[PDB]
Amino acid sequence: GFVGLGNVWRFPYLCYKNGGGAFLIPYFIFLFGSGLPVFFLEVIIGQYTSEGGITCWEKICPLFSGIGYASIVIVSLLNVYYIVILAWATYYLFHSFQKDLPWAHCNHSWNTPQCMEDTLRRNESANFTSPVIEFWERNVLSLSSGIDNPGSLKWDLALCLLLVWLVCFFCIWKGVRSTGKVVYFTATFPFAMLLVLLVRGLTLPGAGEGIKFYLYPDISRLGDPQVWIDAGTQIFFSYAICLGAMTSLGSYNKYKYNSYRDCMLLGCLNSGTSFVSGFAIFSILGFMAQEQGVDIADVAESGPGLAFIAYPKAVTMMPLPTFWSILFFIMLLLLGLDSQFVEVEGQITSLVDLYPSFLRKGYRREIFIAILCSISYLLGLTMVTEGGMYVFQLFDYYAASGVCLLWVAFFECFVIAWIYGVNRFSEDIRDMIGYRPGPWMKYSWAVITPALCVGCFVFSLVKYVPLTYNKVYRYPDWAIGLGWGLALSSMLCIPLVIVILLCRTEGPLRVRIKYLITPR
Amino acid sequence: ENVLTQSPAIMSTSPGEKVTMTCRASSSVGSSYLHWYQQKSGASPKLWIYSTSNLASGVPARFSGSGSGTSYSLTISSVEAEDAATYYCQQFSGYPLTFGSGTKLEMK
Amino acid sequence: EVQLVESGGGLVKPGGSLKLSCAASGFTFSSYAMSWVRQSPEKRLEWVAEISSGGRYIYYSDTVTGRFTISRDNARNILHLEMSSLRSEDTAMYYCARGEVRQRGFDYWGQGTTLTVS
Ligand SMILES: [Cl-]
Repeated sequence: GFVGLGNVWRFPYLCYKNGGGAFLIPYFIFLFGSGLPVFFLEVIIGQYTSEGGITCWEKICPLFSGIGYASIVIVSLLNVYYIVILAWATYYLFHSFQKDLPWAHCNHSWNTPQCMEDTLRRNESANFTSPVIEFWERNVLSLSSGIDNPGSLKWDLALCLLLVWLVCFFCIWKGVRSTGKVVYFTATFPFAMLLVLLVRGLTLPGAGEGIKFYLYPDISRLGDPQVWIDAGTQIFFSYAICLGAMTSLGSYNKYKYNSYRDCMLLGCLNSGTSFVSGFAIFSILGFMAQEQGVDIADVAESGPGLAFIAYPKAVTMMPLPTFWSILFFIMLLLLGLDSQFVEVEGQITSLVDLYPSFLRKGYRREIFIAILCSISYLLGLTMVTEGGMYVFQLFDYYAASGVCLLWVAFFECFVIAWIYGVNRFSEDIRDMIGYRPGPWMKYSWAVITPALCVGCFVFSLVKYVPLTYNKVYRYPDWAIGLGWGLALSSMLCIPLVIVILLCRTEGPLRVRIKYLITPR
Repeated sequence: ENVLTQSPAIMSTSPGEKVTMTCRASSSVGSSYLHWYQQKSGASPKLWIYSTSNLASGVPARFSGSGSGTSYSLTISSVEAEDAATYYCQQFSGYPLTFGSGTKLEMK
Repeated sequence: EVQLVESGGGLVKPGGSLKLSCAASGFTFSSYAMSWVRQSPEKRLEWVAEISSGGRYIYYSDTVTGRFTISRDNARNILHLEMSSLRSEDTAMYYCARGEVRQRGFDYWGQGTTLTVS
């Protein structure tokens, strides 16, 4: 069973930002036409070549070996912003150790005079701010006027980010991760905590209106190209980390045992965990909309702080809220820290496979972990400042889960389906597993996933809406250009590798292409 | 090789009697990869039970299979005169694919 | 109806060679892996050689690893088995078997060709 800060954090706010009900139709369309086949595809590439990352494509069409470098750039940017998520979770954890939680009431220093408590909001009869949103935007974020105003580096959040990078650095190497009975604890503790939030959320007054927001689709919103890419790349986001889950928690361990059915087990458990966490979150948001005087779609942040608003707000409606706040943010830290151990281990493994003996493995290699974590911390300092949410939402929308994931998935499916061969790949699959994949996987890699990714990419490129944080901020064109630069640094790995592999190999164009598309 | 020592070939059982036959493997078979074949007198073998429990097409429900790991069993609920043949158990996981020995069901 | 017909079996000298030909029809031959299973006159079944769906994954048993070669012609839907150095403990009844899914075994077999070494 796989779970991370995908299901728990990302899917609720991407669903809430895109109207709730209208998000689930592209979510399940991508889940059953793209996401499970692409997840099985990358798992078969991982099990096929007995190496890691970039050099997994020397046996699958070495012309397109830039998919490995695209995965390198995607996981690097993902590590930076996913660890600043963990910095926010740590900051909420250290603010959870007093008796009465700081987001429960608004009489503190960071609160505006316009606030009053959410319990006393329907007795006013309306431009009154909730205390959870005020705490989130003014003590955790200390949200500035825009990305043009980064303000000052929050030393609280920067030391929380340094603490969680020291936890990562002291566990990636010079240490060991969870192996034995602690695995059995950390496999069911996030599910138990999510079950506690779900049972709490459904019993809140007004959860039914939130579930009606969550499940009933708004069909006019399906014509928004933001919804389709948000859903499909939430699938590709939650499964690229699930790709690293199998690869980093055991390579070729599932060798004869059904890496088809293993992949559908973890994929369906991951998507079901997303769906359960969405039920919990939107039950809380329906409760908050009934409790306040505002709409369900306006009650909280249409942006990444939804899990830091709805889940702490539900924690404040528990018996002993300090207990549930401490354990919920410990759960967030365990989930994202295990996923960060997974992704940083994958990044180190793939870079020391990029240079097997070239200057990395022959030296100490302890210092390479420190340098990678150091520049990843310094890049994480750009989005943990006072304008840190704007840089963070840029990184989340663009750097590792935007059209870049559609680009990588379409290019993997196109290469394996056409330039490598569905039948050749199926023969390899039968060699490792024992049976060729069915017409679902075959026609998904051939037709369905390239058509879905190309259609969503072209559909947003013809019906473009800019990235907006919390429906009210409009990013400046330099910030949109920076986000597209992160996406293209993930995306332009493939064509630049195509060009340099054409120019390094001597011969005519047909001979170069023929040499580079035949596997080695 | 994964030598599958099977039950002794000469078994003689009256019709209508519940019978069983074992298939011990030297290595460990993954229990979705061990199959049973029925080869009649002077005829070709045919797939009879696959993945140690499932029934092949044209095989009556009176046949059943059980076991996992090392010990695998084929069970007939009641023997009729069309069940007089030799049964081979066969792992098909490890790349030196080995069949079992004979288990020839003769009448009385 | 899936049918598998084997041919090219007969008496050969020891240390010689002979080419079998499993001709199959009624199904697509490029999508299913194929194996050769031999049966001794003592009536024990031994798997000889499995070729994959495209011929890129070819396996042999430990008895005939270095002297038996199995080939497939996808275009003519025929499965071959080139032999070499046929020793005395190789006289058998050679069957062609459609083994593609590893969890469903050799679901369709064919007739036999009596390879006789004397
Ligand atoms: Cl998800």
